Formats: sequence, C-alpha cells, structure tokens
Amino acid sequence: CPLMVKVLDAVRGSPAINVAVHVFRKAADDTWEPFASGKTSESGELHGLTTEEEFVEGIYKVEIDTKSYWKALGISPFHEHAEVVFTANDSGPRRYTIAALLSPYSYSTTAVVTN
Amino acid sequence: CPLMVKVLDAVRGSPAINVAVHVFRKAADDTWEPFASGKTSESGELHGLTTEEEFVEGIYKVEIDTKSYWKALGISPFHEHAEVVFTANDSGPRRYTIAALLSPYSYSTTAVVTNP
Amino acid sequence: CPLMVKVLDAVRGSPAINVAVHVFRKAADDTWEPFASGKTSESGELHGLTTEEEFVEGIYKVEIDTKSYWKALGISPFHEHAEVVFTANDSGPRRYTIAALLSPYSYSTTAVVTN
Amino acid sequence: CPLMVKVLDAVRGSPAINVAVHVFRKAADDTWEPFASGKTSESGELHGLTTEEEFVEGIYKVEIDTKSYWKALGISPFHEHAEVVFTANDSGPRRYTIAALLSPYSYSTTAVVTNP
Repeated sequence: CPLMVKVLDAVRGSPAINVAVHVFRKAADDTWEPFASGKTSESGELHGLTTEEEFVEGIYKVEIDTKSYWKALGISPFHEHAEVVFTANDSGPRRYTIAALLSPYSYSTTAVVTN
Repeated sequence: CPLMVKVLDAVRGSPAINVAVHVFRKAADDTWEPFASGKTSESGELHGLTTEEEFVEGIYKVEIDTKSYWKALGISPFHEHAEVVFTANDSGPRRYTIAALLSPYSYSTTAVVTNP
Repeated sequence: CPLMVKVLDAVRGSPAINVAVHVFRKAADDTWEPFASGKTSESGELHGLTTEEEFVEGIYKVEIDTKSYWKALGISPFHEHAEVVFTANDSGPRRYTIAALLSPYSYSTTAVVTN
Repeated sequence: CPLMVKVLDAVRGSPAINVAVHVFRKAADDTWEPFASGKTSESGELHGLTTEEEFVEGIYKVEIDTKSYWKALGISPFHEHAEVVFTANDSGPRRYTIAALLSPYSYSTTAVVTNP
C-alpha cells in the first residue's frame, strides 16, 4: 500500500464518500499520463491504487473531484477539483497518505509519509 | 494594529460578519481577566481591541463565538467556539493578526506576527 | 470507542507522536473538570479515553499540548495549546474523532462524527 | 481587485514573500493559456494581475510555486506547487481573493468572493 487517499467533509463532519480520485504520472513530454483511479469508500478512503513495484520515482498528480461531491450534496462549490502534485520516493520508497479536508470554498491537503 | 482578528466563512467564501470576539489575559494568580471584546465588521475584521501600551507581555486568549455565528445561519455546528491562546510580546512588541477560517465541523487558525 | 484524537504534523509530514492530550468536562459551576488524558501513539492517535456509559451528554474540552510538541522538536511555536470545545451526544451517542493538523503558527481541527 | 493572491507561511507566521504565481485560463480547445503572472510582495500579496474587462467568464488556474519558496529556505517540501482551479464570473463579475497557507507537507487554500 504505497499510496492511499483520505477525504473528509468539514461541513457534515464525516468522511467524504464516493469521491472520484484520479492519479497521473508526469510523462517525459510533460503531459499527465493517467495512472490509477477510484472512489472513496464509506470511510472516505481509497486504497489499492498502485503497487510498490509500479510506484517508481516520478512526479505524480492526485486529482480529487470535489466539485461533483459538493454538487451531489446540493452545495455550491468554488473549486473545480483539489489537485495534489508531488515528487515520489526521491529518497527511497515511502508509504504516502494524501489527506484532504473539504469545504465548499476551501480545502486543505496534507501528506503523511512513513517508512 | 497591535491585535487584529479576521474571520472567514469557508462555506460561503466570505467574511464572517458580526462574530463576537472576547479577549482575555492571564493574571498573576493564573485566572483569565477580561481584556477586550468586539464583533467582526462587514469585512470580517475586528480592529481597535488594544493599544501598544496596554498590550503588554502575557498569555492571551482570543475566543471567537463561532457557535452563535452558525446558529444564526440555521446550522448546528460542532464547536462551541474557536479559542486561540498564545504568549504575546515575549521578545518585544509585535503586531498580531489572528485569522480563523470557519466550517460547521472544522476551523483553522493562523497567526501572522510582524515587527513594526 | 466513543472518543478518539488524531494529531498530524504538517512540517514533517508525519503523525504527531507523544503529544499530551487532556480532556475535561464542563462542571455545573462552569469550571473545567478534568476527565481523561493520554499521549498520542506512534500513529498519532489516542484511543481508550472514555467509555460509552461514561461519555454522557455535556460540554467537553480537548486540550492538545502543541507547545511541548514543537519545543521537543526545537521549533518555535505560536500557540500555548490547541483547544477543541464541543457539546457531545446532543442527538444520541456518537463516535467522535477529533483530528488536529499542526503547524508552528497555525492549526486546524476537525470532527468526524459517525453513528 | 478582480483577482488577488495572498500567501502565508505557517511555519514562521509571516507573509510568504517573493513567491512566483502563474495564472492560466482554459481555452475553447481545452488547453491552458497563460493569463498573468507575478510574485508576492513583502506583504505576501500579489495585485494587478488583471482588469475587470480582461477577466471574463472562464475556468482559471492559479499555480503558486511553493516548492521554490521552501527550497530557498533549505526545506525539501512535499508539494511541487499549490494549484487552485475555479470557474470565475459565472453569475457576473466578482472580486476573487485566493489565499494559500503554506507548510512543508501541507497547504490550505481559500477563496473569498465578493460582489462589487
């Protein structure tokens, strides 16, 4: 489990469930090559995106479809999406948790990186 | 300003208007002594709390009545209030902005501290 | 497990380990009566603070000793502590996770409340 | 301002000074067209990006070079940048402040949107 995404809802005080998440790797022509995707579970989590062997050093983008989430809840959002862009494994393979906290007009994102 | 408080509403993307703010300073006997109070303006700011002279070294507490703000909008929020507790002017006078960003079940707070 | 506290470090990108956490209940004379305490684990979590039967409706305060944490890391902090004050169980017993994300001059706190 | 960007440093409790910001607008063929750029001032603000006339309806992207900011301070941060993507002026002209609060392994961003 090298990469996990966790999404929380600051309005309802709950996991953000059924949020679409797309993961991309930066290709050698600086285009984003899509890589993995899924929807958050009932606990707001998305596991199983990639494997140790596949998740090589590179620049990755995680795109979280916040706008659809807020629309599904009948709440007007500001952002198209929340994007998180980071270089992976620069000092060795790590386990990455990308956590995002969502409000309609704000979001925060944090990485929890462990050995 | 020696002390300013700024409050934003993360649901609406707006200043949080008419939010009550109470400031306290810790006394020599460790109680909380009322220091100043006010409410946020149309810009979500509260100015004029104190003066450089009055704002001496000490531990201050800023209590933002976030509950009453959300209740007035129909929302039953998680938090009773947002409180920010800090030592001020330990290395000489500084200007403090206390910013809070409010959601029903979350808040964040940040300090910007500048040397005049 | 009616009440859990989770603390993350935004500087290091890690759980906040060995952070002291005190929990209080508001007494009938409006004083804070201390109630439970502990230190966060290696995963930044604190479990086992209270039981279903004990965690009755009331106003609770969770005080997280951020200042000691930052001092232990040799980083100058702004806040004395992060406090979270909330009324519990107003519509029935819930499971409460209090999550805090720490930076030296900022913190955020969110509640994840589930049935 | 039709568009202002404000950046704060959560480690130091200060404005984030000299942070590069690039703004893009999505074209009719779905590419990202350069729109404006600048760097934050001593107050951590960037003004003068656009004008009411130029800032028409569309999807905009604000990319804040947070990596270079942290690297200059000796820190290897998590994020390459902070990017904020949003539809602007969908219901008529509005004033947008995009605020970002930066930590090495975290950032938050908020929009304050006002009607002149």
